[PDB]
Amino acid sequence: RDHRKIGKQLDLYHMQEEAPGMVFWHNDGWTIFRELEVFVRSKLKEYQYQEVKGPFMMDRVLWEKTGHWDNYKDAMFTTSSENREYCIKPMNCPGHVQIFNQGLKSYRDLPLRMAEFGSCHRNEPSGSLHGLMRVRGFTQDDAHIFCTEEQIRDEVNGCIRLVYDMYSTFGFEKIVVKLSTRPEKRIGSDEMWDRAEADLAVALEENNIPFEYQLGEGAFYGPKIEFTLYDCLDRAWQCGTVQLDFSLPSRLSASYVGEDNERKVPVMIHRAILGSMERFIGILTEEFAGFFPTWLAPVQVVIMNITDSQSEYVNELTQKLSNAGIRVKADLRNEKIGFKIREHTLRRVPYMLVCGDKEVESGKVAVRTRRGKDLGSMDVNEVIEKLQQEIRSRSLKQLEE
Amino acid sequence: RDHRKIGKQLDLYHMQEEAPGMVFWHNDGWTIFRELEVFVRSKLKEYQYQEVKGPFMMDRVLWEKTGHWDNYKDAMFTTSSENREYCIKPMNCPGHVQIFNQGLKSYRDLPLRMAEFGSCHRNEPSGSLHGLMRVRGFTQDDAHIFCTEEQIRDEVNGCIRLVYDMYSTFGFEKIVVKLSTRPEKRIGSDEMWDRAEADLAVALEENNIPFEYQLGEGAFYGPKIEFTLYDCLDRAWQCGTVQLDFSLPSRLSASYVGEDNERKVPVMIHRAILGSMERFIGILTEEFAGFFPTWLAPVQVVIMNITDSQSEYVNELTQKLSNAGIRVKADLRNEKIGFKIREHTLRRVPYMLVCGDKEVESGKVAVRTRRGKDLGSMDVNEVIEKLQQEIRSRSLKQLEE
Ligand SMILES: C[C@@H](O)[C@H](N)C(=O)NS(=O)(=O)OC[C@H]1O[C@@H](n2cnc3c(N)ncnc32)[C@H](O)[C@@H]1O
Ligand SMILES: C[C@@H](O)[C@H](N)C(=O)NS(=O)(=O)OC[C@H]1O[C@@H](n2cnc3c(N)ncnc32)[C@H](O)[C@@H]1O
Ligand SMILES: [Zn+2]
Ligand SMILES: [Zn+2]
Repeated sequence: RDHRKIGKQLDLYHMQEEAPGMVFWHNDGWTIFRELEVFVRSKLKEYQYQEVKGPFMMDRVLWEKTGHWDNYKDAMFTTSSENREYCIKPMNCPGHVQIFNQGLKSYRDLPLRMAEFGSCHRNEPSGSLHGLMRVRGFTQDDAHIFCTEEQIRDEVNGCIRLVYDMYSTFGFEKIVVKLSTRPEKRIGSDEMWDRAEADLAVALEENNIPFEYQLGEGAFYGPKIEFTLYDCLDRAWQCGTVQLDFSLPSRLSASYVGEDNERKVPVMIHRAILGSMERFIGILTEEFAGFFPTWLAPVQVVIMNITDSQSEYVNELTQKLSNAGIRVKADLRNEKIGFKIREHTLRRVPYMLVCGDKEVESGKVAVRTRRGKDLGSMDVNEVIEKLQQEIRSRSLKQLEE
Repeated sequence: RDHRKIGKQLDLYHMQEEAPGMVFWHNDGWTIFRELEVFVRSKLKEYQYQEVKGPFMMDRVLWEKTGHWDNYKDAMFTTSSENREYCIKPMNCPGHVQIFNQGLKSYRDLPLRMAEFGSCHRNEPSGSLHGLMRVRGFTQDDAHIFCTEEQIRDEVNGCIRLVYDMYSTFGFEKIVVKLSTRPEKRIGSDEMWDRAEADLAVALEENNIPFEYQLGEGAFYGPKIEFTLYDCLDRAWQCGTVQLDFSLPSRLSASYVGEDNERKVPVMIHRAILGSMERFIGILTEEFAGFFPTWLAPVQVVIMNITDSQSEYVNELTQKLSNAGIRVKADLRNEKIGFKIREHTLRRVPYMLVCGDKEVESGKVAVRTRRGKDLGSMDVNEVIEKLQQEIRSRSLKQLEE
């Protein structure tokens, strides 16, 4: 169930030697990506996350202040303009702090949850690249929560709930979790690390989450919980993650007015639920073997004619399903119906509607599924409602299965 | 009237020295950006376009092949990795051709309209930067149409119609059209330029569009129709653009199987309707002086109490409007109602619902607008239906105005 082969077969994306680890999302792959963004946005609205967009690059001075220049230099791409040096962002956190720093903040504004579908670039060693799982340019479903020390428990709990809730939609209910502790190269005192590692360990146990400690694998700025999903070859991939940061806000001069009217430095929780769109889509492609649930399917329905005689009927139904919000395409090619059906079956199109003369003068449609099931003759409005229901509920199963 | 001042007043975005010409989109500005994307996508669907996403950078060798290295060198940011040089993309076209090049193409696949909200970076001289109008990082509502020479007329006409179609939503009264011809530094033969310039002029005449020439300002790869919009100081800004390219496809080895079964090179039409999201938002901000039509307004409705006595009611109404899909916020502060109305008017919030004891008992709301108008008491569901209609129709006007 190699996602790279499936990606080619379903025309989802491609990569080239001229852009190692740089993904070209084709129309169908991009549709999946966009549906995942819609899903993430829907889930975050529930938590009142703001959504922002930060700059693609920032001055070297900024990255020196955060600690990235000294602890993350090899992974960063650099460029220049007018003798000024810039780093293309490998993370979205610094930009989020810059936004937080605009306008006086008070304890009343916390917790402040700031999300971004942030494009990150990291100069990963070429030999470590692997399909969509490890690339050089990727988009994270990122967010940073600015809060008080007393709010850490609840905010970390909120991130954890988000992970399990969102993962359950895809059928993932068996997650291997790691707590990666202080790395050799790091910022912050040992006292700070003791406190942060403890906070995360307690959060995991309070949630009855079995986890394994992982020596020296934390971020340079804080310990991290890793939510692990496996690929077809049983290789572990870090997808969701939660990190506790007591260093970056101070380094970037972030503060707020406490209730005691004194200036305080907020705590920052970093988290990505899916991880990156690229990696998560890679995992989903292998998990479903290309049979994406209807809500995620690039093309949900294909309508085919037998001969040019049903073309008009097919075009009418196509526009009708399209107006109903279904991703539909008409296949009016001069090919045998069995040839068309095989093609769309291989493309994993959830539903196929066949229209012969009988369907045209009946006003109905013959329905088939990509699993080869013959659903017989159905009413057009009936198929539309059933599809809309399957889509709205983001169901893992198709009609009658 | 200046978008930079209005942007600050509405907390839409900010810029700073560590990222010259790079926008930090705050929640409210990003909301506008996202609504424009939804709008464009609605039109892309209607006009039959695929939507893709290309990589942020590619090998400098590819940019040499396209002619960008010799004709667009100063504008490109460069970076490197493992002994190889890369250019951060200043345009989305080469990436689209790489996608087109994947999989054998037939004349039956044309015209192939490929759109992308493409993030471009150009090393614009710092002295030339201006708010959101001229930045170094921006997102184009770009697309490239691959077609046959016989399809040029219909495809260019389609782009022109799309421009006026989309622009009518905003009610622009001043749109100056320019036909920018062959520049000093260019690729392609003089005969090719003669044909391309003539094709664009004929398209403009066929659509009854008066225009003026702009000698020597075409792209290095082809002539351009420019749809010019103006800011509050009546300064001209190129927004929409349609360009005809007979050079890039060949340079990047693009081809398709013709009807005669012979290999043919497709013509490529480049076009952006809004231009860049950044520049377009700058223009809209000045055009409306911050009074964004309700569908674009960051916050569409603010519900306010008088005393904490109506807080529960206000919270219930805010949840109800939120569930109805309206961008609503509650203002429960212990501030004079006159001050609250003043503040949200400064923020250009379309509608303000005032809730005193009478409203709580009646189950209604007192409606006011940012234009200072009193719409009186209204039923909550009535307000919801009217706002949803104003939003769905992307109407330029508010209730009773
Ligand atoms: C969570 C963020 O706020 C934090 N700054 C951060 O970047 N954490 S991270 O470095 O662990 O990255 C977050 C997620 O991005 C994904 N990711 C990281 N590197 C890559 C890569 N090279 N290719 C694909 N996905 C990646 C992983 O799923 C990872 O869990
Ligand atoms: C239309 C594209 O396919 C074509 N390759 C292209 O890039 N044309 S362009 O160079 O004229 O740019 C398209 C639009 O982007 C916008 N744009 C260009 N440069 C900037 C900039 N520095 N800041 C903001 N918007 C810009 C303008 O509205 C312009 O009309
Ligand atoms: Zn982070
Ligand atoms: Zn182009």
